[PDB]
Amino acid sequence: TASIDLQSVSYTDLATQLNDVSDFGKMIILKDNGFNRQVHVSMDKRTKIQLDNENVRLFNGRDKDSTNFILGDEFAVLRFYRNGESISYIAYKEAQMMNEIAEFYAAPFKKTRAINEKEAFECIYDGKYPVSVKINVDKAKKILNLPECDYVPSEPKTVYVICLRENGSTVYPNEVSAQMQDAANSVYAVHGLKRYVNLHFVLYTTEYACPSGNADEGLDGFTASLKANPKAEGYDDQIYFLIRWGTWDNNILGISWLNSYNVNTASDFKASGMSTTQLMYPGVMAHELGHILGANHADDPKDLMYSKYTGYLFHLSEKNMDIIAKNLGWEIADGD
Amino acid sequence: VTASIDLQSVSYTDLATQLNDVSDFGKMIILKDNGFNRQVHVSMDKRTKIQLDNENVRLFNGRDKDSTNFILGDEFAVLRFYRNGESISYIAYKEAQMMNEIAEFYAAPFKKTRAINEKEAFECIYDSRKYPVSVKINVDKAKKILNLPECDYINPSEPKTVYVICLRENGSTVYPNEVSAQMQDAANSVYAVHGLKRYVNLHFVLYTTEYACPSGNADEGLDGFTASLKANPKAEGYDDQIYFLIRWGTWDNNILGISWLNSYNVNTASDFKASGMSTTQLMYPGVMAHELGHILGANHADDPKDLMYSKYTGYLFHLSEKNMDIIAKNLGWEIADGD
Ligand SMILES: C[C@@H]1CCc2cc(F)cc3c(=O)c(C(=O)O)cn1c23
Ligand SMILES: C[C@@H]1CCc2cc(F)cc3c(=O)c(C(=O)O)cn1c23
Ligand SMILES: C[C@@H]1CCc2cc(F)cc3c(=O)c(C(=O)O)cn1c23
Ligand SMILES: C[C@@H]1CCc2cc(F)cc3c(=O)c(C(=O)O)cn1c23
Ligand code: PRO
Ligand code: PRO
Ligand code: PRO
Ligand code: PRO
Ligand SMILES: [Cl-]
Ligand SMILES: [Cl-]
Ligand SMILES: [Zn+2]
Repeated sequence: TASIDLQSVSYTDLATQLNDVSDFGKMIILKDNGFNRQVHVSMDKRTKIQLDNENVRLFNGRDKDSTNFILGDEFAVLRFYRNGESISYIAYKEAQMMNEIAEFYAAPFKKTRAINEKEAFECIYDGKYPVSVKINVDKAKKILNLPECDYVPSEPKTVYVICLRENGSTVYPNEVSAQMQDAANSVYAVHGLKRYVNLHFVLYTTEYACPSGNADEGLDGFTASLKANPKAEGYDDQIYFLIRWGTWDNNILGISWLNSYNVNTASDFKASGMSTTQLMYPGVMAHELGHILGANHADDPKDLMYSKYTGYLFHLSEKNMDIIAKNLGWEIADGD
Repeated sequence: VTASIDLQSVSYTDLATQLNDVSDFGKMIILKDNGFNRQVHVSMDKRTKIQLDNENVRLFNGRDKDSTNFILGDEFAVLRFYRNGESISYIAYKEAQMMNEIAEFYAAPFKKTRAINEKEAFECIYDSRKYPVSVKINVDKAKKILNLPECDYINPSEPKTVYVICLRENGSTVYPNEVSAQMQDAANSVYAVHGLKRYVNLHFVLYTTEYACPSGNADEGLDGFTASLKANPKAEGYDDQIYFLIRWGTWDNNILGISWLNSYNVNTASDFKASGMSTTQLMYPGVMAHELGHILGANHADDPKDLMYSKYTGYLFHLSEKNMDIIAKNLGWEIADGD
């Protein structure tokens, strides 16, 4: 009976429905031009997120629903798939911020003028100012013709993922949260790893900025900045990401220290990386987190760890899944 | 190695980073101050939900022997604990402008009446390494320093979700730390009785209403409020929930609140009958809990330490077995179910 109308979905519509999701879950109907999708929504109790101390909650549908939600005080996201394409509904609470976000996402499409712009990008009203935006990331990338971007314990162990907003960079909370949600879900999807780890993401600003466009030099400087940062004292065994909106030289989406995190030996800020957070490249943080957990490049073009950027968000390599799970305390005898 | 909160410099960031680290299994946190120490086992309150104008507010509990509660929103944090029978709150707002405004708001009643030991009742807390990072208020000591007038009252497999819809009266200003403290105390007064968390989970929401009491009279004010709910198009389909009109202040004759007695039953709730009005000011904790008590059928108790005592006392729990049975039965409980 509860429902979300995709022709007029606002922050208030998403917040009132998601805030009613109790421990037992709730059925919510997604309604789109007379066609409906019933989703069983549950609170994500494994991942915690703060962005500059602002609490962000995640929600999951069933496996067959391929639907996830994000909810903060300032914004809400609905993300699902249609013909394998990623579709996001992004809604900001404040009128000024929603207007700014709608202009930010509309601007690239105004440079070009595609006849099918509505299916890739659309401002949603309900009607002078928009209440949300709809973006089909797969369709948007083909219209914009962007450059080709390249690359058992009784309680689970809490692992912090400390994300640091690069000096001078602007990141958008819906985009950063989507990267974090996809990264955490890429780990829990492997060998029942929610039994071993619960990921806690935090976002702060750092004084560090990459000294050039080079990703390799940038990561050397970032890891060195962590060792000299007085705020990071006592946290050398956590996972770190330098984040920005943009990419590095040669359209590199991110970079990280391979096989640098193990639950028993983590130290000296070794488990560090850098990642873009822009909406058009989902799964970059997930790919770099996989690399930090020991995953190598995979040969399946549908693998999250494929050498080229693909848009796929899950580990498919059995060798990588075993390496990642073993680094988080799992053993074959434990099962899935 | 044990996590700790230094009450001589406690800020919003200190409280948020500690409370955001509380997982499903709980966490030990040491509360420290000059001549004071308390180890508390903190847990997330998974029974109560709160939105204030759609802003999510989370509650945290200590063990019964810890006598400690917390509140955490994106904009503010509260630590409240009892020490030598006195309620002490540490209130910290995230934004510097809002923290400065809140510190001035709480300091203003004291500046008029300069008492010798004002520090034990009210104190602006500053960072150790200048604007305040939090305020400390001992309500019991504050009442003895201030010349306040005597405010009183008029002489299942899954729990059921019950919404408590609080409406900010037109022309009133309420503070989020104050409203949340009233809601937390009200919900905890219910769960403390007959294991009622098995039957009900309270979900508080706060919106603004166009309604304003036509006079200072509480009886007339409640008549108008219940009538405004029946005429409110936003309330259509929600006549079986619980409602409160809230303000900062009090009504005529220093009346703290008012409500329709025995107006909520999980099986027959309807026509906006389960409605009341409540002050939310910090100096009168438990007013919403007392009015929610009346709506659930609790009568005046004779013990001066009961939440339901006819006069305002500051106590936050039902002690009357007769009232506890009436309240629990109205929420679906039976004696055979046990506690
Ligand atoms: C989830 C839905 C919309 C938001 C909402 C706000 C509120 F104050 C009360 C209710 C509410 O009472 C409800 C229900 O059917 O029990 C459903 N919702 C509510
Ligand atoms: C103390 C907290 C966790 C560790 C940490 C690592 C780091 F590199 C930067 C920060 C950091 O910047 C921060 C802050 O409040 O701004 C808090 N932490 C940091
Ligand atoms: C709860 C405490 C202070 C806040 C905090 C921020 C953060 F980014 C990382 C940690 C953190 O890693 C930690 C720990 O010991 O595991 C404790 N805290 C952290
Ligand atoms: C729809 C939601 C729950 C029911 C409700 C009762 C009421 F008396 C006032 C409001 C109400 O004012 C409101 C809002 O968004 O402003 C939402 N709800 C209300
Ligand atoms: O979510 C809402 O209700 C408003 C409408 C536009 C921006 N935010
Ligand atoms: O909580 C904090 O970190 C800051 C300090 C004063 C205002 N808020
Ligand atoms: O305080 C009361 O009301 C109950 C009645 C008997 C003694 N205790
Ligand atoms: O009045 C009551 O019910 C509690 C229990 C016995 C005495 N006081
Ligand atoms: Cl104290
Ligand atoms: Cl103890
Ligand atoms: Zn009374």
